[PDB]
Amino acid sequence: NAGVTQTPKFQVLKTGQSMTLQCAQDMNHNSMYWYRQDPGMGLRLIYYSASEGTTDKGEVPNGYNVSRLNKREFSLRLESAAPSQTSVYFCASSVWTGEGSGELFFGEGSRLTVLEDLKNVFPPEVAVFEPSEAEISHTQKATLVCLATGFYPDHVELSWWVNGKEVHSGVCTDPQPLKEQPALNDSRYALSSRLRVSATFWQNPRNHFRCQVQFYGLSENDEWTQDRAKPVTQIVSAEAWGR
Amino acid sequence: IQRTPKIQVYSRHPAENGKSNFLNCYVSGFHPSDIEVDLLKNGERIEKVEHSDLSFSKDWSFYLLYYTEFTPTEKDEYACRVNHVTLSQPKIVKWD
Amino acid sequence: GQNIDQPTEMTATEGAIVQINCTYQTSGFNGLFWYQQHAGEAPTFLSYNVLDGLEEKGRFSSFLSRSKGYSYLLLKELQMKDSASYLCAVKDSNYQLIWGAGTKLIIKPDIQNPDPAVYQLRDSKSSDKSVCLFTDFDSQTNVSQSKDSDVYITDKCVLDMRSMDFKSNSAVAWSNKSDFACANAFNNSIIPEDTFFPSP
Amino acid sequence: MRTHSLRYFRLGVSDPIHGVPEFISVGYVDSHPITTYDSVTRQKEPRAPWMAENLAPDHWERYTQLLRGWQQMFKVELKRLQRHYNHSGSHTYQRMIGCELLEDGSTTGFLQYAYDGQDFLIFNKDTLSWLAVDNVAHTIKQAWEANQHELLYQKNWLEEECIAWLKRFLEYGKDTLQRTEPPLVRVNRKVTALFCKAHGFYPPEIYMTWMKNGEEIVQEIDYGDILPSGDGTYQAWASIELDPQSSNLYSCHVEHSGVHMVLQV
Ligand SMILES: *Cc1c(O)ccc2ccccc12
Ligand SMILES: [Cl-]
Ligand SMILES: [Cl-]
Ligand code: NA
Repeated sequence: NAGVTQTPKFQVLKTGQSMTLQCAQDMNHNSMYWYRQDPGMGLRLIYYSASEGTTDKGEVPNGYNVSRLNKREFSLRLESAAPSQTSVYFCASSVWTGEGSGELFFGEGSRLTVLEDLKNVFPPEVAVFEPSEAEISHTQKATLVCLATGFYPDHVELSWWVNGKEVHSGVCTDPQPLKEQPALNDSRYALSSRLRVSATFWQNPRNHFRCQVQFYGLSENDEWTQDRAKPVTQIVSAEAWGR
Repeated sequence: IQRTPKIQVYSRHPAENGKSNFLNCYVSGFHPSDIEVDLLKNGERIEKVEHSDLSFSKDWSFYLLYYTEFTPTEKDEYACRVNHVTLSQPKIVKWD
Repeated sequence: GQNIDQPTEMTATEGAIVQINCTYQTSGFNGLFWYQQHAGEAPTFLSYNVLDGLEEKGRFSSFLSRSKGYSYLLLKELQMKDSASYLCAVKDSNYQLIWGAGTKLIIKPDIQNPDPAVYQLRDSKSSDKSVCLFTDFDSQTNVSQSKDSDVYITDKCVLDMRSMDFKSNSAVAWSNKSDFACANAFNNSIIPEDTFFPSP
Repeated sequence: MRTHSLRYFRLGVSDPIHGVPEFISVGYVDSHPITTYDSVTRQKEPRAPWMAENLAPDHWERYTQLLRGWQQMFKVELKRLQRHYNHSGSHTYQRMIGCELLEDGSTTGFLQYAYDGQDFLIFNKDTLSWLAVDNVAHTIKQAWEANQHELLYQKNWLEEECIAWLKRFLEYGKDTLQRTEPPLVRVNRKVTALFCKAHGFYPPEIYMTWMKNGEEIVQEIDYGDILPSGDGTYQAWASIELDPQSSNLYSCHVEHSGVHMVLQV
């Protein structure tokens, strides 16, 4: 009942590194596909599997390979990662191939960034800014702002937590990060989010607010040689209390 | 419903003694598809015999053409022998 | 299997109607699909057309003319949740999918009581940044990027306070420069004449 | 141009004897095989040289993958039918799809299935429905008809795609398919019957009949099959029995490719 499950959601790779993406579907479908999605163009088929026991190239097979491991699973292999393979990868399935009007069912996607060097990988700095009293007095509302800045690559999930529970109502997070230096190709990124609540809610001294950013970065096996701390996968947060 | 094969034996060209020709056995209208076909010269099986791939008719039955190169003589009698699940023993159909 | 075209982006207002066009030149034709894809999410199937005409599903309709090689996806009574990319795809003679590059649909919220203002948020103990919030402006207002390299300005974001059935636009600006003042943060933007600037 | 047709057949067998394919698929333009696939080779291959010469390897590679999928789907469908019929042993499932382009420019299109060699389901692309011959077919009809889109897809494929393929292949095979070899026709005598015999002709479509005193006698005429001679041409015959008690003017009439001939006996 999960539909199409693909992993990992994010991955950083060094040029030349190997990577396998996993995909499973529990819909008892026969046909499976791997796509890449890049800015400014349509989805491009990498490899596909019309049925269990057969696979073939799509439009852009070079630098990849696949295994239709069984009816449920279709893995994508990057044997030697290249920066051009920086992309968002989508697994999909359909009941059959070349039979009628059947649609595709898509996985959640996998964001890959491939770098020559991992020395430009940085976690976000996270800071929370308490609402303006002028806003409170003028509108009877109170907007908190969270800033996550200086991170690279763009592999983050920001969330707000109010009194220990994640919230979505009253939240707006930029859909796209800001390049802190638009001209540089590997510019670090900034991301802002707002949480707006009633002045009454802000003014309860026992309400607690937290901005949390999950960063997906390096793991144990990734080599690190820089003077600064190794930018591993991590959660960085900042908080505020009502006043 | 199983359908017994129709069996027709004929030469490619109007036969004339001493002139090279092809002997055909056209087996058609049968169902299901498994079938066995031999061409016979004087009652004995001919070794160099060719056939088309299994073919499909609109009425869902099947057909095949079996043939061999030969030179008809006055004395030699030719036949086509066919076996199929609808036949309790092989059916032999003589040329002419 | 050769070419699909759809506009890169479209912007319409909440409550209104938008027609998203898709033209195709393909080797043969076995149907045209539309998919919705929210930012950061999977595409999901919306519609299929293969004969000529208009097909309706809820607030969405999809039209096809095979002879003109043309389809549109029609969205009525637009809501904020309709903000998404819409992908056109055609199956060619060999049942291969040809994908359009997608149309990004941006929805302008209908702001009932605009109250544009630029507020100064409180400094954080743990940060050298000053932070300014441009908020509650009408949707016709555009926020432009900073032209000072040490000032950062995000684009406008629509938030929804569901419990108050209240939506509002805002953009954030920040810097750690001694200069920086909220009074000047957005002056590279065209902002409303009556924008409220509370005193320092 | 005279009438031409494109037809694609599938055969599935549920418990095939040793070595015999469980699945075979063959296409035809008129009487000519053009493509083949089966579960043993697992490869799509041309069956006419003018198909091989005009379709690049990526065509064959792609239809190889498509047919491997269609093979599995056919197996699943047959398994479902044989279960619902509560049938043991080996049974067959067939499909035929295709279209005709008539001389006058009009078109036809058809899609139908068979179980054990008998009509099972027949598509009507004008009413967008399936005709079911029995209750097993009726269950399948209900399932297939539940998705209107699938019916629309087949109508489009039969009316637009099929005709476009046909025209494409007609041009590829022009020198074969659009040629004419007129028949050589003779009358033999052999209760004595008159035999009218034709051979050497292409296309295979030919009309042969006997007239008596200028009137047709269809009930008393025996018609032979149109048979392949093995060299790309065809042969056929028709016979009647002579009245030993009264003379009559008999004549053999042959029509082939827009030309009529009469052999007065
Ligand atoms: C098998 C095959 C090939 O090769 C060409 C065109 C087709 C059209 C319909 C079905 C099968 C086909
Ligand atoms: Cl087929
Ligand atoms: Cl075509
Ligand atoms: Na490859």
